[PDB]
Amino acid sequence: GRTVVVTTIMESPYVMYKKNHEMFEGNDKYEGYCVDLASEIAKHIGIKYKIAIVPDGKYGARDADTKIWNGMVGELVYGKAEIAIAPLTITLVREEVIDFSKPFMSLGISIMIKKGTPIESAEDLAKQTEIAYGTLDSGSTKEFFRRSKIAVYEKMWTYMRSAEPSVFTRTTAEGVARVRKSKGKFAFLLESTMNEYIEQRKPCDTMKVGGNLDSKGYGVATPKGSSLRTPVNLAVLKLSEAGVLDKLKNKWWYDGEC
Amino acid sequence: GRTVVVTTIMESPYVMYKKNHEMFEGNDKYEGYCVDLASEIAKHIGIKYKIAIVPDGKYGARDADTKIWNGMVGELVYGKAEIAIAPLTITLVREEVIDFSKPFMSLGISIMIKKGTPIESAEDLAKQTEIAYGTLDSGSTKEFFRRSKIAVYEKMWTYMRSAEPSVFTRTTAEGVARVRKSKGKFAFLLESTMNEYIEQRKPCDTMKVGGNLDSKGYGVATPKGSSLRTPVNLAVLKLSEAGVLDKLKNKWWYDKGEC
Ligand SMILES: Cc1onc(O)c1C[C@H](N)C(=O)O
Ligand SMILES: Cc1onc(O)c1C[C@H](N)C(=O)O
Repeated sequence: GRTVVVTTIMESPYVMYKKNHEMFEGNDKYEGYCVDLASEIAKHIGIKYKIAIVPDGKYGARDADTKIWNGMVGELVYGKAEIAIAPLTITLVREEVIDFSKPFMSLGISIMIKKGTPIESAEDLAKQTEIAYGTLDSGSTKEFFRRSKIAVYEKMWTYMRSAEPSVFTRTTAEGVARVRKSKGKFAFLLESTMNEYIEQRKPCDTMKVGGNLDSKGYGVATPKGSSLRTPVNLAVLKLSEAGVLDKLKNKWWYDGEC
Repeated sequence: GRTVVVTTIMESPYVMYKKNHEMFEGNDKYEGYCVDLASEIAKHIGIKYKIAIVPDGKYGARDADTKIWNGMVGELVYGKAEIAIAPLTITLVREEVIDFSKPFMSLGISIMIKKGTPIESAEDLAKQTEIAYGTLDSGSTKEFFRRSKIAVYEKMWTYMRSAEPSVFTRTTAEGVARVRKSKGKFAFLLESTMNEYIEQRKPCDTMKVGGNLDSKGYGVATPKGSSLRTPVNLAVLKLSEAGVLDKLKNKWWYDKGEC
């Protein structure tokens, strides 16, 4: 049939450029967990597809002033893509406007610090003001803190909401770079999958501290009314039960540069 | 509105009889994680309901001979209930015949042994014949071994399917009893949630060994075409993000240090 448009995002090790990607066309320019997942799903449900990187580089939330959805979620809602295959977190606010498959990977919000930083936990962050901390803007992590009725997270939100200059970044890379270049005066709140990948690679100057703040999952997303909803959901469960999801995780998170 | 029939199963600490249960009527006879979850869901989607314990006491599988679904799955498929709220595992074969909400709890298949048993892993079980081992009948754990293409689990399946006496069990309670009564000559394959709960309570003679064999979840189930599907799904995610599922898990699994 038609070539299905798959929206995704540049985020290591989910979607990355190959070395010498310039020598490849279309999908063959990319590699990573979600590139592999797309291939596996497409094989199961029998579709041709084209990876399209989300133009605004965002995951998906409502613009504060217009309320229009941005990022990958927006691409699905407004007709520009037919499937999102990415580290896109399954949340209520998103499930109300798009459909998610059952989860293909588990994660939680976690704390990234530069090695040496005097911080062991969220409580440690919330106590003080010397070390600044923040999250991605326009995503599930920022929403977690704004929503929370837990004392420590409420305190963290009240700080982050009003901090100057902004503690919110547009990409995870931006947050991680800030951690590395701030000499221990910045901690970044990001999902455990990313945190753990990054701490096992050069320059080996960051680490995850404490446990995860919550527990949830990533899912493959389709626009409401899509004929791909059920096929995609069953495909994810098939891959789960055949051990393929586990195999791909071990492949892309394999450790020992550090 | 109507009183919705909720199918569930007696399984501690998801669904248990209250002390002096004969002194209570209807829903008030029960307590547990899934009883609380049922109340929270009904409240968020605005329904009245009646808890009805699954008559055959099974989770649910498609009978090989008759091709008829049993357990809670069957109750939904054949119109005997409208929602299943229980530690029912989300699987491909079940998803083909009923709908599941996003997961409310994570788990994996695990190994239960009697303390002292010389077993530390699935591989240990497989390369050995002295100690027997099996699973529940009529659920996801048995199907896992039946379907596995992994060497170690295939070997385990070939043994179990022909073992004598039969190693398959009716309820987790009976599996746990067989582990306790077999003085170390039986190991029981059950999900981590049950394994961990049982390990921390008297008589404190069992334990989980090794990591989980897989990673999956439980979901709330509804029959295909149900008008309750979406409200149920949104309620589970709302409860999750509100910290309520966390609160319930820590309440019902709280370790009072009996061991
Ligand atoms: C990936 C990642 O890592 N940390 C985050 O906040 C994210 C984005 C998050 N998964 C979202 O869907 O908004
Ligand atoms: C609960 C439980 O604990 N171990 C098991 O195998 C089960 C049953 C399993 N959750 C099912 O849905 O079949």
